[PDB]
Amino acid sequence: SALGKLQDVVNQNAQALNTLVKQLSSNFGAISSVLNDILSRLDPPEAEVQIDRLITGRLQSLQTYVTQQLIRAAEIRASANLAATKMSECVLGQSKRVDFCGKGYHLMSFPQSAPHGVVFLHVTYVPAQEKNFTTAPAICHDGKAHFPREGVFVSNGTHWFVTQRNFYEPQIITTDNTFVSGNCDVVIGIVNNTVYDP
Amino acid sequence: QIDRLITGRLQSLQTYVTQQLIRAAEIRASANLAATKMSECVLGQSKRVDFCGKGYHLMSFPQSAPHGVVFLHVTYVPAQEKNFTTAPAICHDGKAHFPREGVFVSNGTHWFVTQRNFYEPQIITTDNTFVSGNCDVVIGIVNNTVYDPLQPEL
Amino acid sequence: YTMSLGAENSVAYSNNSIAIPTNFTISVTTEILPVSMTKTSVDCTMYICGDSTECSNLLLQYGSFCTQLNRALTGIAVEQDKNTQEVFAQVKQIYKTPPIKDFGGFNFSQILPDPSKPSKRSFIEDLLFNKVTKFNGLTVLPPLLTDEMIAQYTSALLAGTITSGWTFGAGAALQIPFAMQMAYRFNGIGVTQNVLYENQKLIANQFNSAIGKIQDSLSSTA
Amino acid sequence: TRAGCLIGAEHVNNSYECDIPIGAGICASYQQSIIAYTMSLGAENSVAYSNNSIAIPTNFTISVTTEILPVSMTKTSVDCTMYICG
Amino acid sequence: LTGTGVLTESNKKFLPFQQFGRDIADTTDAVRDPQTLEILDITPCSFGGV
Ligand SMILES: *[C@@H]1O[C@H](CO)[C@@H](O[C@@H]2O[C@H](CO)[C@@H](O)[C@H](O)[C@H]2NC(C)=O)[C@H](O)[C@H]1NC(C)=O
Ligand SMILES: *[C@@H]1O[C@H](CO)[C@@H](O[C@@H]2O[C@H](CO)[C@@H](O)[C@H](O)[C@H]2NC(C)=O)[C@H](O)[C@H]1NC(C)=O
Ligand SMILES: *[C@@H]1O[C@H](CO)[C@@H](O[C@@H]2O[C@H](CO)[C@@H](O)[C@H](O)[C@H]2NC(C)=O)[C@H](O)[C@H]1NC(C)=O
Ligand SMILES: *[C@@H]1O[C@H](CO)[C@@H](O[C@@H]2O[C@H](CO)[C@@H](O)[C@H](O)[C@H]2NC(C)=O)[C@H](O)[C@H]1NC(C)=O
Ligand SMILES: *[C@@H]1O[C@H](CO)[C@@H](O[C@@H]2O[C@H](CO)[C@@H](O)[C@H](O)[C@H]2NC(C)=O)[C@H](O)[C@H]1NC(C)=O
Ligand SMILES: *[C@@H]1O[C@H](CO)[C@@H](O[C@@H]2O[C@H](CO)[C@@H](O)[C@H](O)[C@H]2NC(C)=O)[C@H](O)[C@H]1NC(C)=O
Ligand SMILES: *[C@@H]1O[C@H](CO)[C@@H](O[C@@H]2O[C@H](CO)[C@@H](O)[C@H](O)[C@H]2NC(C)=O)[C@H](O)[C@H]1NC(C)=O
Ligand SMILES: *[C@@H]1O[C@H](CO)[C@@H](O[C@@H]2O[C@H](CO)[C@@H](O)[C@H](O)[C@H]2NC(C)=O)[C@H](O)[C@H]1NC(C)=O
Ligand SMILES: *[C@@H]1O[C@H](CO)[C@@H](O[C@@H]2O[C@H](CO)[C@@H](O)[C@H](O)[C@H]2NC(C)=O)[C@H](O)[C@H]1NC(C)=O
Ligand SMILES: *[C@@H]1O[C@H](CO)[C@@H](O)[C@H](O)[C@H]1NC(C)=O
Ligand SMILES: *[C@@H]1O[C@H](CO)[C@@H](O)[C@H](O)[C@H]1NC(C)=O
Ligand SMILES: *[C@@H]1O[C@H](CO)[C@@H](O)[C@H](O)[C@H]1NC(C)=O
Ligand SMILES: *[C@@H]1O[C@H](CO)[C@@H](O)[C@H](O)[C@H]1NC(C)=O
Ligand SMILES: *[C@@H]1O[C@H](CO)[C@@H](O)[C@H](O)[C@H]1NC(C)=O
Repeated sequence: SALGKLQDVVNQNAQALNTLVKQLSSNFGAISSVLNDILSRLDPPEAEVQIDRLITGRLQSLQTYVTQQLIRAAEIRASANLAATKMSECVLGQSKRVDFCGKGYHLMSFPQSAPHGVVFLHVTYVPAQEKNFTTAPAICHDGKAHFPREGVFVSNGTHWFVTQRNFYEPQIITTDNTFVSGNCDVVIGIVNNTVYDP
Repeated sequence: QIDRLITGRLQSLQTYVTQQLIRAAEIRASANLAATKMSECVLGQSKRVDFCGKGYHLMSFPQSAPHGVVFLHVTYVPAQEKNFTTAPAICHDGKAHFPREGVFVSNGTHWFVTQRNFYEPQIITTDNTFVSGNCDVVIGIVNNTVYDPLQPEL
Repeated sequence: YTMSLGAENSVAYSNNSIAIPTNFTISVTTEILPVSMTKTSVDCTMYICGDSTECSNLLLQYGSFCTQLNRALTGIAVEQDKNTQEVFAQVKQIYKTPPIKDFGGFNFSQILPDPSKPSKRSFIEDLLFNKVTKFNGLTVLPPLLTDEMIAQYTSALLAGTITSGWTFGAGAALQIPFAMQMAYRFNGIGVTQNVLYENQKLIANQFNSAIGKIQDSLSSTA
Repeated sequence: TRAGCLIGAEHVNNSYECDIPIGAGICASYQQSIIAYTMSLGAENSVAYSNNSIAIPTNFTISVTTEILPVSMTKTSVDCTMYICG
Repeated sequence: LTGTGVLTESNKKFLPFQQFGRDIADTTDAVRDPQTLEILDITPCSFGGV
């Protein structure tokens, strides 16, 4: 059932066509669905009325088929526009849109041709073998309220480090990976610690 | 007479179904957009302009509605803005000193490197600027001193 | 009259002049998007003919029009449940907020559920559900998800984003203190944290007031 | 049920992921016999939130998923004269 | 007045000149019987899909 969506389209087409063909064996309130029978056993003044009933029924069936084909074609066009957008933004680039190119942090997608559509193999970075740490919004050293440049302040039971937010890599607190802004009075959860000067 | 009733009622029912199919596709496009906003506004922070509220999107909150969804977009809307004199680059020893992250702004007398969205002056330093070329090329070169943090220590 | 497109505004443009914001607002706006419509069903035989066998003996010569008509309506009804699932069932695990709601001054009381229970809904959701208001073979099929389940999905998305930021969207929900989540989000818009931490009480008073104006706007404007 | 009268299935207090949707939050499944139940939206997970606690990933997975999108349908043509009149 | 359905005893308060009551979309949903004047409520016979 993996390709079910594609299968759906095929079925949704074939059934429709089937109905169309099976609408050629309907009297529509006439003596027969075989038109040659009507011509054979009727005088054309009455055969004309019977033919008219058959014409009206078959024309209504064909109009219904065309209308449903137009609606399904609009649906397929929306799907194809989405597929083109995914080809552009997932295969030809790296997308920052969440869940647009799969579940996780999108790395890269690979296109594969499917018998009547497209398949995208989305390679995403799914984090987590996670651990728990103590954090501080800022570190107070010399009363200067240091903030991490690119990561987050995390704590072991005793020590503090600046790790990148999506992967645990401690690194000691330095002036190179923090910036100074203000004093220690303002930041609510600021924590005392030393910042290393290289 | 029954055929006339049947034909009229059948046409009435076909008309109803056709307009339901057209309306269902209209709702589906709305539901697809709502599902995209849930992924990109609630489950993440969107960089797309005006996709999640007006302003710089921070975060969104979904709220359930009887036949829809209500997003509470929280956006950062700047402005109590002020005006400043600006230079593309700063000339110091003929090195052109472009800003790393912010913009060069000026009072009537003094120059600073502020971030582009919030006013926070900070003096010109080698830490927040980078050097590229001489001062002959850039059109809006302005003379100023660039402070070397290491030199006062030595 | 001839309508006005707005107020003319000649921006004070110069080749060496810039305008820098010295403050901010923190705005909360609402977007309303339909996700589903009523799941209706018709018995084409009973609509066209009712209980008459005579009309039922007829309408058989018309073919499979009836089977085609209720097949289309069934596809619409199935799609409505698919619409709601795609919008709301975007979350694995029903996340719950902790009993101690210390979110750095930010107050989510009106969007978090209340156990007073006009369903397990929020104050805002209760305002929303009050604001907006079988014969001849026409039946209405109930949605697969109840309003209590949708409000449960909505509260799980809300609990995940408050507690864990955007991490729960990618993988497992990783807890992060609020206003440290908000400091990450300022970095996403080009503000260098810091402005959040040095303005954390202002950024909160502005958020809570903006949330308060929604419940007023919803209750006031029809 | 709110969807209607269900005959031949046994109602249980237990909640599972939906298998056969009946409606109004009621689903059906096969355990021996057919059961009807209130569907479960998922497993409750109270995240250990604090004002000074964070969770950091120490590893990763690298996932590859598939998304299938229709791009076209069969190109059909109907000669209306041939269909209607032969 | 010919129809099908279930005739509950109703609390509709018809005016004396009236003989039966219709709803929106013009469906006869109440009636007073000629003998022993009293309003009855018509509800459609149970039907549905299976
Ligand atoms: C958290 O990590 C720090 C550093 O990795 C640990 O501190 C180390 O403790 C050992 C034990 O004597 C010392 O030899 C190292 O020099 C310390 N590292 C330093 C000072 O940088 C600390 O024990 C850890 N806490 C835990 C695991 O609870
Ligand atoms: C984070 O939350 C904890 C727990 O609520 C706060 O700890 C309280 O601090 C106040 C004053 O500092 C004390 O009177 C309470 O007794 C503390 N409660 C507990 C349970 O320890 C803490 O203040 C908060 N803020 C931080 C840590 O920055
Ligand atoms: C940092 O530690 C010190 C004590 O060890 C505390 O901060 C002191 O607060 C007093 C009263 O305001 C000041 O007079 C001292 O100068 C501060 N010392 C510092 C900043 O080193 C406090 O326990 C800690 N600060 C926190 C947790 O924010
Ligand atoms: C532009 O900024 C500079 C630096 O902040 C201002 O010069 C300072 O002005 C204050 C006035 O309270 C003095 O206390 C400082 O000593 C000045 N710093 C110097 C001279 O290095 C300057 O006035 C500002 N220009 C304006 C506001 O037009
Ligand atoms: C920015 O625009 C001003 C306004 O025209 C320019 O100033 C002119 O500069 C030329 C030569 O430098 C003078 O001959 C004109 O008299 C100036 N006009 C005015 C109104 O001052 C300036 O050159 C432009 N470029 C900058 C400032 O880099
Ligand atoms: C910087 O100031 C100086 C004069 O105060 C000017 O630049 C000088 O230009 C002459 C002619 O090319 C050179 O001989 C000097 O060596 C330059 N001095 C410098 C660069 O310090 C000029 O008015 C100013 N530069 C601007 C406004 O871009
Ligand atoms: C930035 O704007 C806020 C308003 O959103 C200012 O805060 C207000 O300040 C006035 C007096 O200065 C008080 O009466 C209001 O109660 C404050 N409002 C709030 C919500 O706290 C703030 O002063 C502005 N900051 C700057 C630097 O202009
Ligand atoms: C968050 O806001 C709500 C309402 O906006 C506050 O709820 C009120 O709490 C006070 C006392 O805590 C009660 O007297 C009121 O009846 C509550 N409702 C209203 C409408 O005012 C709630 O206290 C706020 N949270 C915090 C932490 O302040
Ligand atoms: C038609 O006439 C009969 C015969 O009198 C009525 O039946 C009785 O009417 C009297 C007087 O109204 C009542 O006291 C009795 O209780 C009635 N008997 C029964 C069995 O109902 C009947 O009500 C009349 N119908 C009308 C006037 O619509
Ligand atoms: C660490 O924090 C809490 C403290 O109660 C703990 O229960 C939780 O399992 C840990 N967090 C994670 C996601 O490992
Ligand atoms: C993480 O959670 C465990 C279990 O609840 C707890 O014992 C530990 O102290 C927590 N550690 C930190 C640093 O949050
Ligand atoms: C400051 O900038 C220009 C300089 O020409 C001035 O005309 C304008 O009125 C001011 N703009 C703002 C934002 O105050
Ligand atoms: C801002 O514009 C005003 C009005 O034009 C002007 O007087 C002032 O000098 C400008 N300031 C700067 C630094 O651009
Ligand atoms: C659970 O099932 C039993 C037996 O089917 C029933 O008696 C009971 O009411 C149900 N609910 C609870 C809460 O026990």
